[PDB]
Amino acid sequence: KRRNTIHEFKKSAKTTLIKIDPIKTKKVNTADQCANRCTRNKGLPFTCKAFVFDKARKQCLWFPFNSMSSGVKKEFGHEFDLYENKDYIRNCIIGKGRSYKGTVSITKSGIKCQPWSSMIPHEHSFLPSSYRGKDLQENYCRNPRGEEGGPWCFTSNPEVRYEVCDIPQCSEVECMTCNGESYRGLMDHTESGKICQRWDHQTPHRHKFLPERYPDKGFDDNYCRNPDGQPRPWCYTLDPHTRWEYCAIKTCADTTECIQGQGEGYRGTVNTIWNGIPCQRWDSQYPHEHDMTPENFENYCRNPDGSESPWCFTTDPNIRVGYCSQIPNCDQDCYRGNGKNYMGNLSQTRSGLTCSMWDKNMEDLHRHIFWEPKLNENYCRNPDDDAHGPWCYTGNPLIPWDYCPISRCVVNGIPTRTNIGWMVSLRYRNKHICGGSLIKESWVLTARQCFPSRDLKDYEAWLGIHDVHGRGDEKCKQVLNVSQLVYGPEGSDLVLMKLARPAVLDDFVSTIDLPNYGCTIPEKTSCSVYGWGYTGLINYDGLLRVAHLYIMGNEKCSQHHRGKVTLNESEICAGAEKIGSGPCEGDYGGPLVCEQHKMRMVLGVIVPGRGCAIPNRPGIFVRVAYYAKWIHKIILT
Amino acid sequence: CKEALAKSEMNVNMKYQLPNFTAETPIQNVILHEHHIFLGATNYIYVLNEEDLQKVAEYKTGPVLEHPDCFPCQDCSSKANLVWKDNINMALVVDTYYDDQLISCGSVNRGTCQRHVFPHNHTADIQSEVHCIFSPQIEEPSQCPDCVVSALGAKVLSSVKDRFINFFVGNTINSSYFPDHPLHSISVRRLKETKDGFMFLTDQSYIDVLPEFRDSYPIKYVHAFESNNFIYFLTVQRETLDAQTFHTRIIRFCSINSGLHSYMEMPLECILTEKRKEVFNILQAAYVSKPGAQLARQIGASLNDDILFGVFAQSKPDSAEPMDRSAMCAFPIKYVNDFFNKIVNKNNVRCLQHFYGPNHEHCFNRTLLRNSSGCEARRDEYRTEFTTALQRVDLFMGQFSEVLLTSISTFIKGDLTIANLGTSEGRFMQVVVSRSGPSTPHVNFLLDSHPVSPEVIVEHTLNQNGYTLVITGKKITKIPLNGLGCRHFQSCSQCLSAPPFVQCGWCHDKCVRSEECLSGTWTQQICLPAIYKVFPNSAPLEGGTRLTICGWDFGFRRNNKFDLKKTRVLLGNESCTLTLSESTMNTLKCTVFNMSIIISNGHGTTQYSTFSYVDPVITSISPKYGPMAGGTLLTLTGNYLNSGNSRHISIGGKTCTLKSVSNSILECYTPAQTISTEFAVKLKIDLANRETSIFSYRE
Repeated sequence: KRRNTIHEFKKSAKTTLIKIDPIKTKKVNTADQCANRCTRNKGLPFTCKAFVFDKARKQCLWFPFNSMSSGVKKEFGHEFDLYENKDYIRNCIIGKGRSYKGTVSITKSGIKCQPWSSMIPHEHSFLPSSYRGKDLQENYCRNPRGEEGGPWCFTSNPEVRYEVCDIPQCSEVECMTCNGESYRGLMDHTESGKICQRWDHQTPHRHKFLPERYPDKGFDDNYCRNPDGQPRPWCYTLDPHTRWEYCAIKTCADTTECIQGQGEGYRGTVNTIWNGIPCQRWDSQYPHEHDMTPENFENYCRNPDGSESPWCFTTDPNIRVGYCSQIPNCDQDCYRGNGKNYMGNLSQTRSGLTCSMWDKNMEDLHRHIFWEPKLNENYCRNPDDDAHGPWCYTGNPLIPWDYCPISRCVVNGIPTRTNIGWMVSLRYRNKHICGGSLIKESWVLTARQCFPSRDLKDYEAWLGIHDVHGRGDEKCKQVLNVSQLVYGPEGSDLVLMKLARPAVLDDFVSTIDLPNYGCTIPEKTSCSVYGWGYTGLINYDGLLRVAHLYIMGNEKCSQHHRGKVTLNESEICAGAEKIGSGPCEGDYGGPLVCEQHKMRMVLGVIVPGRGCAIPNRPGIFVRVAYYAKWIHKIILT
Repeated sequence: CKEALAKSEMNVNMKYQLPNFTAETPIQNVILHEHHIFLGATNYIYVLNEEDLQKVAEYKTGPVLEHPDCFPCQDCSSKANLVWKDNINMALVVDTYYDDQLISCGSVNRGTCQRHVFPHNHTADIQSEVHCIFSPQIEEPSQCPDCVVSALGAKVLSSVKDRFINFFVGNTINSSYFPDHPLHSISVRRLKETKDGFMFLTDQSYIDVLPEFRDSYPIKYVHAFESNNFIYFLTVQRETLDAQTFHTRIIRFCSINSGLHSYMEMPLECILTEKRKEVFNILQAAYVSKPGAQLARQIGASLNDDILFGVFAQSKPDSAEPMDRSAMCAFPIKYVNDFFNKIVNKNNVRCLQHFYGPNHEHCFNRTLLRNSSGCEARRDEYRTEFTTALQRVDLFMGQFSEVLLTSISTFIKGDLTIANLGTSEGRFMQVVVSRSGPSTPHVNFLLDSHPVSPEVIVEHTLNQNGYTLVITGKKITKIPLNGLGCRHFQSCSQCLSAPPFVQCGWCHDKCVRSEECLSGTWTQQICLPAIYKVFPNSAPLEGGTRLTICGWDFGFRRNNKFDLKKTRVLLGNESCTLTLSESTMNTLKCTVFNMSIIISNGHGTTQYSTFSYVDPVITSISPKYGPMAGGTLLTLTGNYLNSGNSRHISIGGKTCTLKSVSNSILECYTPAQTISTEFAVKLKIDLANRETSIFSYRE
């Protein structure tokens, strides 16, 4: 007929075997058919101890040797899969042990077995030729007839002809725990002696458990498992008629108030549901019988099945299951901008790093700043009363301090006549993206919204150019790699760049001075913005383009927005001269510079928002003075 | 009797005329903005009045002529050759961050979208401005940026992050159409300030299935929303590359302008488990909202803790369609977030199947810092696929397990919450939600043959003026959430089961609002028992026989339950027997001169004056002679022979087969006896022993 026997094989994943001193390959779609061929008597002239298949190869190859055979090399081959004969691995007895291949050649009496090839001193040794595929080895004792006694061999001792070898059963080593799911052993035989089908298979049972879908539970070939929390493991029967059967295993040898998890490992003497109705004991099936029994694993609210909440059957007959949902499970500032007002129990930073050793922190802070002469080590509380919120020193050599995250309450472009070195062209993917402002010999600032990537090996800085790629002045353009970028405080949306190597200053290139921290701007104060970005022209020659800007307060902006934006002190509003002109795409991070009397100085940073220069609509920029002290603190690095 | 009193329950069908509007073509999406509701329908777009329910204006993206050389918005009017296809709007959104704008999207035009503006003086014109978001990617024509809408499946979420408009789109696409136009299953399109195109910020800004499986592994996105700076997607797919089954999942990722950094998927199942199990695989509709206060206790949350409600239907065996069997299941955001972050251990986590591939180096030896990292954006991100699913139980306990729910919306009223269920047939209902027990539908009427669209809009201003907009087939309807009427209630129990916000009260004959009683006897606290029928109406003070009492409102009125112990039945001074096993709030059984019967439930009492005190009597039989074989009809006569249930007429212990029983004449055929002599006949009315005239045998 046409049968299947791979259910008696083992299986390993992503492995293959190579014998250095040796076996044929055929194109077969089904590896199961190959395993059946290997078991099927006479199918292979050699003694097929193992089989190997690759789905990509679709190639089928049998090995007349086991992984235990000497001189074999295991290779971790993803496409190749191994199928071992478990009989050689069984090393125990199932039933009569008909197909026993154990490498045992001794009797209970301790006399060496008579070899099955030599008929001395006893001549009933024609069996090596009588029974094909029964694997009676040179001297190891088998059960050629499947006789009830077990593996018996002839003794070289003359007086006794044959004696049954004492070889243990398989139930001897496989013990059992009450939960059952923890157990993962070698039994693949049901309680009635049936064999568990392959959990990888879908025949003859189209069950639910899929080993790759449900790993971590030992969904191996046929070894019994307890997926549904039964008192014992069970498996689907290889018989199509029998749905499933239990596995016979002997047993092994040798609480709080807060809720951890969903109550699985939790035990609780509380057994009152949110309705206040108590629950009955596990022995008392009243009112309606409950399947669970103490033998499977009081009148308490436990979780035998591991539901979301522990459940106990209500004394009310109508409600089968009641969940004690009142159980508790084990699981920031406002108007105080100064962190001294709140004792922040937080050892973390905004970047997520832990803090540093507060002794060296106090030492370095006092040495660096002597503002005033307390708090606890390694916590969100700060001594400096920083307006941007509480912070904490960090152990990172690159950055020694970071804020701790606690909540607390150019369109119509006119080209520039000359070149200005305050601009920095953000070069990523070998092209301009955004504008940056140069503060120090090794410091630039721009908007956070100009960094698609968080790495640095792709970005690039180009400086000292009047055109988009310096098409005019190749003699003085300079290129510099980025060494570090730092995100600004919460909601700031500003980033600071220190380059791989500071650029020596020159007439063209310029570093820019910073605003007075407490300064305020008069209304209608005209200033300038510079950009390479989108201007709406038919052809952008890439030349630097300048525009003039004028200050307006919260009001005129708000009515121009018709209440769209509620302005904040973090923000500065300034609009054009009733003409259509302003920053657009490609100009993000651009600087707005103004002078007290003569020395011009940056007041704003171009930030993306609310369209490109709608006529008679002011634009919004950052308050550089809103962070100037914070920049002065960070410049310590 | 039970069916004879079918007038007990609420009349499931009674027609209402609601504010409604009919469409010429099927409608796909709906948008509400400033008392104007925009309806994208097959090839068309409409604007509808909030109160007037009148079409202010409309515009046609009519039958589409397609040419293989023709681009989505290049002029092709002069083309005299070709397909004649039809665009349908899967992606419709209103944006107000920049300007009052409508972004519509057609199915056929390479999935390209259009933009429309509103003047301030007239905030309803849409034909005034038409704008294709079609930017020619001269830089990299390998990827089409503005090619967004997949014709097979689309789910679009628009948001404002970092002062940019971001579109998280999940697109279901077949492998066949990929070479024609490159698309990505999940992508984030960020709007240019010029409003003329989109840029893919980076390569890791999009995630899509490997090309080989783009024919298998069907992933259909059904919902998306935002919470706690996370974008969640509810979508269906196979259990595994091999399972061929189907189950829905939640997808979370961190909304950074760059792209999806922390990408997590987790499988969701809702199961009906009983003492000593049905699993719903396919999500049908979803809606996130704030919870009811009683539900806040019942699930352990605050009045602001956002909860997601999902309609789950069991999938066909190895198929994505349901068996018309649906349930509703609730999921707090806090619990799912915690399950994503902390509850799941390390080794259960796996690599993405469709993205990573099993035979690739990442999920070979890469792990997670789950307990020490949340939403952190690291450049070498690790896409994770949890194998541990989250199970929840139907709060209706399968009250709709026999029917399919096509859509769902939610709202709250005081302490309680009401869900606006939509039935597969199109039977819109409103039901109060509670873990206490199954809830009677205070409205259940059938709307249309077509199924209710998953597109549903809710609104409740001031917690007084409330209404929902529901699409079905080619008609949209505005149904107020303030109820419709109390008259449909046909029992005191049903009338009182109504929510307080609808003024329902039994006016001694039927449920009605307080002001509408002419008799002024409006009541909302007691249920007087009502008798429908009594079987039979005649029994002696000692004679006892089965007595069936059909009626309504017999049980004591309790909040949810209706007890029978708080009831007595009396025959005047004498008390009629109570058989609580066969006695319900609906039917009762008793086994005991005209007399009345007084039934006093837990609230009231009612008298029934039809019972009478009689006793069957016998006058004569016919004939008196009969052969040995018997088989002779006895025209037995008498009075009260039709009182009581049953009669045993037998001779010599052998039953005289009863053919007809009336009040005046009885008929039975004698059996074959054993002797031939003069014998009498015995009659039984189960207690009234009666002898009759003797009947003589012959032979």
